[PDB]
Amino acid sequence: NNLKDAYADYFTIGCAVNMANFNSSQQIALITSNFNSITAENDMKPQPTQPAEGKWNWENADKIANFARAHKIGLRGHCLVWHAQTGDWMFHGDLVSKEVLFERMRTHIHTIVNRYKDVVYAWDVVNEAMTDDAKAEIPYRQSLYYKIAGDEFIKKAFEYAHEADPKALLFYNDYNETNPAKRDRIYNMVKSMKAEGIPISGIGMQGHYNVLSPTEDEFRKALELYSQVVDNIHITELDVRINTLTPEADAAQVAQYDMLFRVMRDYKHVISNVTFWNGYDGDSWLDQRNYPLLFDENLLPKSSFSSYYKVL
Repeated sequence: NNLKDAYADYFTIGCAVNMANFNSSQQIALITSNFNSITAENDMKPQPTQPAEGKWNWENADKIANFARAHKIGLRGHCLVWHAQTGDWMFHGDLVSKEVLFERMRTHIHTIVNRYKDVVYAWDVVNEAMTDDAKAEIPYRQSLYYKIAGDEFIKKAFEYAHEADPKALLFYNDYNETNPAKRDRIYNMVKSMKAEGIPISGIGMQGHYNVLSPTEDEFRKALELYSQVVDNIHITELDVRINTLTPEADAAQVAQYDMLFRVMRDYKHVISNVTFWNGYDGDSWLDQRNYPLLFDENLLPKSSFSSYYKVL
């Protein structure tokens, strides 16, 4: 009886998976025991699935989706539109017009959402569109997407995704979600886009936190703020690194996870999903120096697993 059962009344619990996860038996036993949602770590992003116009690459995404269908695990669809891990061919060599970008965008969104809408219950439609912080000047990350189409590519992405599966939750997804300047900008854009009618179902807080990172004041400020503009929130790539093996680090980590999950339970009426960004300390994208997750290098539960699991 893992995380998913302890949190049944509160929200789903997910992890991001890759081909090595969906490989070995002990790892699969860890994820089936503990998670009722899954996100594809890499194999559903734009460059991996459409490395060239019309050259779709479905193999790894199919295996993950088949895992989610067969094993009755919900699947978060990670990443329709992103300045990163996207083919440079999407934009250009000379820069394409708005119209051409939008035709490229609509074709990519509608092709992949229709392949997976049977399992996918939520999508990160737009990823990381706002700038890191510095009312006046532009709030938007100055990617090629923004350069070509301004604000408008964010609007289009949600409308194409909603067009391709109207029953899916569509998330705006971002990191540094607790930083106040960036927090305020994520709030405004989502408020203004929902006001123009664009179908932004919910906000994705990435949760790439650390052992002192977000103070629970900041965490709570972000959650309440975001809560007044969307009916759904997902904590979408949660890890808390111990940096910036010892018994002291473990205590600091146990303490952050206790607070982090304390506030999240307090906002269980907005939070539908809490997903961690890899599987175990040994396959964390940060590499083993940061020890970010609740399972250790040998898949064993950490001190923070038991602290988050035993509440009330």
